[PDB]
Amino acid sequence: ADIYQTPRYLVIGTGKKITLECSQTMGHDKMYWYQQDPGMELHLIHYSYGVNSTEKGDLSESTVSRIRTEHFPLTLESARPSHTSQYLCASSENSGTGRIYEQYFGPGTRLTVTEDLKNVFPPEVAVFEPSEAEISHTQKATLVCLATGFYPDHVELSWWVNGKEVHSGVCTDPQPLKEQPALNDSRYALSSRLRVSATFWQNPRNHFRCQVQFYGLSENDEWTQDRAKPVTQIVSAEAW
Amino acid sequence: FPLRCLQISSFANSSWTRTDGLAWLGELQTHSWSNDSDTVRSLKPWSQGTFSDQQWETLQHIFRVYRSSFTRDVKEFAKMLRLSYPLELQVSAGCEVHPASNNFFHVAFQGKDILSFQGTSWEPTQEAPLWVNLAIQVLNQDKWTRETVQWLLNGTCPQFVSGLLESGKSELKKQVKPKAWLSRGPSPLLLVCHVSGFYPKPVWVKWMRQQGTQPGDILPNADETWYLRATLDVVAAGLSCRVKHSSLEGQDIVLYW
Amino acid sequence: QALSIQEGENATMNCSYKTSINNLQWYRQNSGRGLVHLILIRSNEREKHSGRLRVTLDTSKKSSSLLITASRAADTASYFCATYDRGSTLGRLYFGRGTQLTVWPDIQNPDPAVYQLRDSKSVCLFTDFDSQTNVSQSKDVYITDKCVLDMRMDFKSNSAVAWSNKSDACANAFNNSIIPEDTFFP
Amino acid sequence: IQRTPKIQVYSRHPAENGKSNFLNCYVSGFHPSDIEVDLLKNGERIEKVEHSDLSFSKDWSFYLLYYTEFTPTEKDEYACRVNHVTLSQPKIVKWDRDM
Ligand SMILES: CCCCCCCCCCCCCCCCCCCCCCCCCC(=O)N[C@@H](CO[C@H]1O[C@H](CO)[C@H](O)[C@H](O)[C@H]1O)[C@H](O)[C@H](O)CCCCCCCCCCCCCC
Repeated sequence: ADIYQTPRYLVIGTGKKITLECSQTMGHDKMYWYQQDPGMELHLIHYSYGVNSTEKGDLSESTVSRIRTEHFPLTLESARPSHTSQYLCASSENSGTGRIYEQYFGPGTRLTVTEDLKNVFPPEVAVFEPSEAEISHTQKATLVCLATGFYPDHVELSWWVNGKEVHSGVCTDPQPLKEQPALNDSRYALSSRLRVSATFWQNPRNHFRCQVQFYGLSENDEWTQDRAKPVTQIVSAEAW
Repeated sequence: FPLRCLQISSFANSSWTRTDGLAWLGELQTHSWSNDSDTVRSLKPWSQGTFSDQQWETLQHIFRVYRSSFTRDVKEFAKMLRLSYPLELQVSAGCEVHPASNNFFHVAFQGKDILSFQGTSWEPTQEAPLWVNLAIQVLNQDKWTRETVQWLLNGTCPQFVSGLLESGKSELKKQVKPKAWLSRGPSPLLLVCHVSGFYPKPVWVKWMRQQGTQPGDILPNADETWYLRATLDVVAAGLSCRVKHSSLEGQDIVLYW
Repeated sequence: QALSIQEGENATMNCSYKTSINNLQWYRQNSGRGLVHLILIRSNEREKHSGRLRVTLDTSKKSSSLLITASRAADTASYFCATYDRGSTLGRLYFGRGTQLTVWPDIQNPDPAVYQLRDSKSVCLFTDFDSQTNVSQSKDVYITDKCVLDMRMDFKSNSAVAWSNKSDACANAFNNSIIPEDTFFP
Repeated sequence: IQRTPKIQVYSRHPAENGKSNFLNCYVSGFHPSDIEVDLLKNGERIEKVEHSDLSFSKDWSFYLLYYTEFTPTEKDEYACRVNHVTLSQPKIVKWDRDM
């Protein structure tokens, strides 16, 4: 291994030029690009037999280049909302080295194309203290974190107790919710939960923090709205 | 009576392609394979030989997948190699049985031999571009296809050919008497002996005082008989044309000028 | 597609193709990641094993099944079946839709309850129900579906939160779904 | 394009005015396969003309038979017109009954 893709996430304006990076250090002559709708069917849009090989697949407005074995960059001439999806990069082993049938994939790029960058909002993060009625009813305490009003739904949430990220007792929503299923570019909400001993919560010394990594604009993007540029950032809420 | 299975794959470009084929048992065409048809068409009542329907359909399925797969693989070689269109490929495969049967599988590119199936794998023919040498490495990966071809030539073919030899034994030994007629050609006065309608193909035609006759090519007729022309260049009487054919039970055709 | 089972249970997924194939393979995907090859079965094979998964191939009916024994939270993912139509590098890998598999906690001592909590610096919590309980999306009201635990453990429980900036009662927030009859209300 | 087509014209039966017959045009030894063949009557192409399945010899060169039923007469003249990449002009070979 392995194969690498950047960026993991990206939100861009309609009609911009995008270049998705894919590298591979396995020495595979054969590489592929896929377009995927979340949990949906994969569509080969490009493939390559090696250096100088750039072939179109059974599927859109985009090109690739293969100047070197290691790199297989994808370019989106223009961006329409239709280009909202996941972009997976893959490769297959050379004949004589290993089995040629399987394909090795990268982390992929989650791309959102919006009609207007003014729809990009960072998440608001709120943490709700464990209920008293639960502490005496189950002798346990569940904290609930709420990340709301963000867009795009490019978010990574985690819990932090006294400086350390905790996993056990953590239960996060699979996917961010749509604030309003109606609006095309609605904002999203994601909830998480950290449960602990009813005695660990009462401990006024223990510090809890819900962290939400957000992916949005970069310094390269233009911004003229009367509000903080919704750039990539971490938004946190916490309790003692 | 060898079995010759012929294939003609024409690739105008990346979007237009045709594959057509036919089968010859000796001089007779037993099968026609139209790119406009799912299945191979049998021309004779005995075209199926001794093979059962389930057997014949098995072969039928193999040709479907093979036609589809063949043409897509060509297109991928065109990209990978990479070759300029138009492309034209010809395949000659089959066998002939003996009292040890022999088999063959040759492919031509642009009318020239590039490779043949030899033993258990693909090999380049003497006159082959370096790229053909590369296309072989890819083909030789496909072990299954490599076994199917091996089984089709060494097993399936000799059996199917033995089935045809007996199933259509009477029409293969059939005899058809040719009719003959004389004519005066364009003066160099050159005498022309016409002989058409004979089957099988082997025939003898000469102008009798034996003379320095110039026999033409044995051309085919639409009904599977043959046509032949024998011309003699002489100065402008006792000259005769003689025709010896198997259908003529010792009764040579003789026409005097 | 979607399949939901409980930890320890066995999971079986179906796949079917149309054309001739050299081999068939299963993949799995997770949120924010790429596909991972799981297992490969050739056309001349009928069954293959590896760890806790087993693949079966019926070339006649042209279909395959993927069995996962002793389902575990780690198995939660999207599973894809893909066919390969060549014995060489000129082959085409064809992917199917892919089914979402989620392995829920086996909760032996269920205790459904709806607790409320204020916003430090106004949230209802429905938890401690068994994994066979499904929560439904609300009507400008906000209800989340049963959450997924993460592998990396100790505390295991089901929960679904509801919230609203309006002062107008957790005892009526989850009534929208099919909650346990003896669900506790403090 | 490398091999020009050979062209031969003949009847199925001996030419008899007013008597039905088959006109044949055998085109062989050519390559590539793409070729245009017309049977002419007094310079004008004949319609319902049939031909055999395209085939080739051991040397990979192609050959084909075009044929159509015709009723020869004293006046009418028949010929075969062949068009192939290997030739700048379509070649026409007359049917010489006395040939
Ligand atoms: C000889 C037996 C005669 C029996 C009686 C016949 C009577 C009827 C005669 C009909 C007259 C017309 C016949 C047509 C002309 C002759 C054709 C005979 C050749 C038949 C070959 C059959 C090969 C079978 C293997 C095949 O189809 N491979 C397929 C699919 O295979 C795939 O699927 C399989 C399962 O479906 C396996 O999974 C496999 O691993 C996978 O790769 C695979 O695609 C192979 O490449 C076969 C295609 C090309 C084969 C010949 C290549 C020649 C070289 C080309 C070079 C091109 C260079 C660039 C311009």
